[PDB]
Amino acid sequence: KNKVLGRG
Amino acid sequence: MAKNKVLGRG
Amino acid sequence: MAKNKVLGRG
Amino acid sequence: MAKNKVLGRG
Amino acid sequence: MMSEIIAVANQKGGVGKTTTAVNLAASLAVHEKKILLIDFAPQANATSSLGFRRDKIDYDIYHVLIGRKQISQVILKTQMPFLDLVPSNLGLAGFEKTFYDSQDENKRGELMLKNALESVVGLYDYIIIDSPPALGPLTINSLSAAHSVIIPIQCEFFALEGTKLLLNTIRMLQKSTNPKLKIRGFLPTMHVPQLNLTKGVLAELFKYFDSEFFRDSATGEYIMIPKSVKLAESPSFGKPILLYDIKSNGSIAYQKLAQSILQG
Amino acid sequence: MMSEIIAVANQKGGVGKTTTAVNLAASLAVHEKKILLIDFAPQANATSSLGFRRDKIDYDIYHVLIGRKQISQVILKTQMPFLDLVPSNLGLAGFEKTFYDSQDENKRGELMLKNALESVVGLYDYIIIDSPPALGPLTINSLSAAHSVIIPIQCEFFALEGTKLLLNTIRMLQKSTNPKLKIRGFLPTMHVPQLNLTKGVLAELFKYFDSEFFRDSATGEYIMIPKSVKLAESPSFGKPILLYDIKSNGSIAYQKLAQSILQG
Amino acid sequence: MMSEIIAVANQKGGVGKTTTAVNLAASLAVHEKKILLIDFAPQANATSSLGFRRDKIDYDIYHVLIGRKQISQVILKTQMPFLDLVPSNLGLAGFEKTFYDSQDENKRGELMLKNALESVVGLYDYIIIDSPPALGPLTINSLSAAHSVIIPIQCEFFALEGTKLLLNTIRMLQKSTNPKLKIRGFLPTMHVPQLNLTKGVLAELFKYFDSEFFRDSATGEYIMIPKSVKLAESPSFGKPILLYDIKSNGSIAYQKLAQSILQG
Amino acid sequence: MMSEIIAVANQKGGVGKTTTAVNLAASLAVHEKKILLIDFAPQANATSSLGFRRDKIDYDIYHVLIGRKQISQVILKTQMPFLDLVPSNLGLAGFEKTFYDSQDENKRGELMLKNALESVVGLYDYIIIDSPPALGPLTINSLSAAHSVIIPIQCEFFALEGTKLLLNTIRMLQKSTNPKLKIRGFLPTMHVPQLNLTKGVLAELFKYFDSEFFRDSATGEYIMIPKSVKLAESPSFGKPILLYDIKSNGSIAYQKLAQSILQG
DNA sequence: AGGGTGTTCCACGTGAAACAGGGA
DNA sequence: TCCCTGTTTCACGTGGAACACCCT
Ligand SMILES: Nc1ncnc2c1ncn2[C@@H]1O[C@H](COP(=O)(O)OP(=O)(O)OP(=O)(O)O)[C@@H](O)[C@H]1O
Ligand SMILES: Nc1ncnc2c1ncn2[C@@H]1O[C@H](COP(=O)(O)OP(=O)(O)OP(=O)(O)O)[C@@H](O)[C@H]1O
Ligand SMILES: Nc1ncnc2c1ncn2[C@@H]1O[C@H](COP(=O)(O)OP(=O)(O)OP(=O)(O)O)[C@@H](O)[C@H]1O
Ligand SMILES: Nc1ncnc2c1ncn2[C@@H]1O[C@H](COP(=O)(O)OP(=O)(O)OP(=O)(O)O)[C@@H](O)[C@H]1O
Ligand SMILES: [Mg+2]
Ligand SMILES: [Mg+2]
Ligand SMILES: [Mg+2]
Ligand SMILES: [Mg+2]
Repeated sequence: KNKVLGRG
Repeated sequence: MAKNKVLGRG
Repeated sequence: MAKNKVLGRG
Repeated sequence: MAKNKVLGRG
Repeated sequence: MMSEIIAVANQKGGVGKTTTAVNLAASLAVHEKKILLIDFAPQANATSSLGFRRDKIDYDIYHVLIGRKQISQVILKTQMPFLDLVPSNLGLAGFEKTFYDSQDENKRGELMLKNALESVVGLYDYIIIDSPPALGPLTINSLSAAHSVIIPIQCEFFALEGTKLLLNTIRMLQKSTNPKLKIRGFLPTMHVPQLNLTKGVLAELFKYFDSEFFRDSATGEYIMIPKSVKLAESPSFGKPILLYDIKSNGSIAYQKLAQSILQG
Repeated sequence: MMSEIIAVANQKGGVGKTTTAVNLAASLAVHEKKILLIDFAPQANATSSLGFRRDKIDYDIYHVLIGRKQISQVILKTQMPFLDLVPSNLGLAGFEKTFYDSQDENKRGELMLKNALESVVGLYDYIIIDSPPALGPLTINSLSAAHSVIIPIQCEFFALEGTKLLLNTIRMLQKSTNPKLKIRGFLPTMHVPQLNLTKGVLAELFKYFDSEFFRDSATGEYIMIPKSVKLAESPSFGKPILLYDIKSNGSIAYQKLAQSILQG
Repeated sequence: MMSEIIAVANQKGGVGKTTTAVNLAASLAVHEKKILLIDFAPQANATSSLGFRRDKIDYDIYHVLIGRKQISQVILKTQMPFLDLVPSNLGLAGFEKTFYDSQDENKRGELMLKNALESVVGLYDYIIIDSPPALGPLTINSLSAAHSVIIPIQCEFFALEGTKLLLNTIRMLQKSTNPKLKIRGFLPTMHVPQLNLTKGVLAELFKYFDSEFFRDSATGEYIMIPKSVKLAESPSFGKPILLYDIKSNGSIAYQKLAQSILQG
Repeated sequence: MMSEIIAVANQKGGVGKTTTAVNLAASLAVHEKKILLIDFAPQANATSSLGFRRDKIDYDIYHVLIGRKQISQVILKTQMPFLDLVPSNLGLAGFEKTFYDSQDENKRGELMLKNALESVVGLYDYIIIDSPPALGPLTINSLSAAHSVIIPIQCEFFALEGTKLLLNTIRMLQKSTNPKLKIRGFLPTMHVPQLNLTKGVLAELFKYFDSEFFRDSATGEYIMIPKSVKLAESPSFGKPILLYDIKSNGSIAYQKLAQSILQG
């Protein structure tokens, strides 16, 4: 459960 | 070294 | 390095 | 020098 | 216990400060040690190396030195569980005006980073500071806040004159601002062994500085970060080399440097 | 007569700034042009590249900007007959105070180098300025003293973000302090054409910037300075590359650069 | 069909005869001509150059000249489809006896190799013979067998008298045994052009023999085999330089040599 | 006392037989010992190395072998008073016919050099024999007439098959015609140590032969004769390297060889 | 013209880095 | 698609040999 994507 | 039936080099 | 006055370096 | 008759030589 | 604060500083440009500061902090963290990496440079290469683009984060280290925020808020969790980052941005370069007007009052301007780190020193095992290329205010704050300092040395000609300059800047603060300040070690970087410039620059350095070169426990030999293009590749993926190629020579050498620093 | 003032600038450290500024100024003096090399960085590597180590500098570039000296008083003659040098010192770090206490009222401090050059601009064909690794008051002064700018680009990952920052600093000064400032070019440096990262960085750069990279005005091929340890050895002898080793790869690349300057 | 029989001959030891005879035979084999390499020395380096250890060979060149085995029954296929080999072995040193019991009555034993050859002489484009370091019965046979002769000249002092002795042996045979025998050319081998002795040996030889040295059929330059340790390493793998390293200077020189032969 | 007779022998062409035989004989003679060099080769390169022309010699060693002269007459005084020479020419190529005739009465023919040497062995400390490139009748005589035997080895591929083959020729006579016969030592010649061929060929030779390699008394370093083009240019002046360039590395190495032979 | 220099020019080994296709 | 390989390419150091001025 790492939720909504920033990063990459 | 793979072949080696013809003495062998290659 | 063989003649002039001052600046060296060299 | 050397025997005269110059040959090779030194 | 409390944090050892290690500044990674050399005023020569591009000798590997950010790569050293990024990969040592990551190599220390996989030993289950709590690590805070501070990107103390306005170019903000350490932040980019962990994969935080400049416009994603609201408030930075400049805003902590100003006092808009306390350092506790601006801290980010990284890809590593044990690695935290105080990120930077080019707005940090505006601290330099704020420096010469804060030495104008209490002579307190050297210690702005040190006073900012006080809230977070019992919260980390190691605090790694990435300093920019100059002997000016940001590097002085970095050095005045530190227990110890790593010197990266690109083994080429300008390092002879240059390293010497940094030591007597360090020696100046050891008799004034930060008396407990230590040289943690000398770290050969971008190292190609075969070169006659590299041998001769290291020979001259070993004359004066040999005791302070980072050495290994298990071998006894020098710790030298090899020239490896994989280390240069790694920040393009938002990663320390440890998370890129763990087997590569440069990753091996950063994990060796981790092990020396943990040992004492 | 009028000098074309060229800045060599990048805020990223250790990318070839000094090595360009010294070897371009030499390669232009070869062609019988009158050349002033201004070492504008506190570390003063350009001065040490020419064999003037400093205990021997009476007064330097810092003393001109005070009004303590006039620029004709500090100009030194070098080994190359057509090359002259304005030396630099550790004292140039204290110009940073002189700048920031002039922005409170007068606000004119970005022009301090330009007005120091007014005395010598008629006497030189080219004036080459070497700037430190930062976007602070030293680079800004020289970027606003300059007619044009050469950007040395080391082909690793931080060049991508860093270039676009420097150009934005250039665009800001193009709209305010120095409207006549042009980009003379982008010079790839420490070039190793085989590396994927080198290919990878150049591709993202040529995407946006290709019309700005240096070209041979004969063949049309890109002008890149190759990674050659002879350019790294050359300042240890106090020489530019063409006096050290004139047939080497780097000297040819620096010669080709001066010919691509001397026309357009 | 008419094969063209070529002797590679010098009585001076260690001048490149086997290296020439093996690598010319190979360089002609890749032009799609059918090539028979007859290794005519007791040491049998040419055989060993093609990767036949001397336990493998049941019946050799020596058994043909006896009338023990017929010539077609001793011919080996090599690693190239267009090269065939008649091997040797230490038993070839017993020819020297057989020649002196053939002249107790008949006197015609100088033709024993020529007569052995006529059975395979329609089946080949080129038959290269490799001859031992002496002017005795083996060399004399292969000289009286051959249509032409390539002379390897290591350019050092003893090449002066030994060439003259070899040309005098050759011209003695143009009178008696082989009137059709003509000098195909002189090949400088192990060539190091910078040496004063190499210059010196060539100058004296050119004085007498210049039109006999091998020339390139286009550029008119002398064909010389450079000193290359790649040609020396090559028989350790049982390969000609072509299969081993086709781009090295020794291979290019031997290919260039095959083109000059292939003209006319 | 009595003469030690040393055969300098190898079957391989051009490994340095004549050069070691000329230069060891001279390096032993400079010590003020009496030395006879015997040119046992039809090429007569040894005779050419000491400054004798093939038309200056009235009678040669071939004339001693048939019995037309005894060896005491044929002996020439060379440039050095301690070095004498039994010269040769191409006439000695006629001994081989006279060998299979002289093996056909008795056990005689292999020993004709041994029986010719008997009159002069009380007259010299060392008698040095220079052998031809073959294992036939001349090398056999040379090996049968001798006490100790020098094998020069060019460290390149054909020496591996070659020296193992000569050793078996040696061990046959050690069981037969000359049980006194011993191997004096292995002499690396033409030596360039950097080559991986040279490294590998000397490696394979070492696991079989290391005890039999020529070594210094003062160190225990191997005695190896370097590539020196001065050794090549010396016979052109009619001189040993000692009378030519005595400072040069090849001269030093032959004098080392002399020195360690003298202790036995 | 001798016995030194140090400078230039060449072959050859060394190792990083790319990549080729063989790994199944 | 990671993977181990062997190969190809290229900078750089090494040393022999020539040579050019330097010594007297
Ligand atoms: N061991 C190494 N091998 C190869 N490349 C490296 C190595 N270490 C660092 N680099 C690369 O070298 C460049 C300079 O390194 P880095 O950015 O770490 O230096 P810096 O001291 O932080 O520079 P600045 O002074 O600009 O802050 C970077 O492009 C990085 O990708
Ligand atoms: N093409 C090249 N090949 C090898 N080394 C080089 C090259 N160009 C420059 N260098 C060397 O690279 C190092 C860094 O280059 P340089 O010091 O010119 O960069 P800089 O941008 O002036 O550094 P700073 O950021 O400290 O001003 C120096 O030690 C120099 O000797
Ligand atoms: N052009 C060359 N460059 C370098 N090495 C070479 C060259 N030609 C031959 N060689 C090597 O030199 C040695 C002598 O050469 P080679 O054996 O061909 O001469 P040869 O005349 O056949 O000698 P022999 O007198 O024994 O018949 C061999 O070890 C070979 O590997
Ligand atoms: N150490 C050395 N360095 C350079 N050249 C050498 C060396 N030793 C011998 N030579 C030269 O190498 C060549 C071959 O050597 P040499 O004639 O001594 O061999 P060899 O065994 O006598 O040959 P052959 O089988 O023809 O009698 C000669 O031209 C000689 O001038
Ligand atoms: Mg950085
Ligand atoms: Mg600089
Ligand atoms: Mg041969
Ligand atoms: Mg000989």
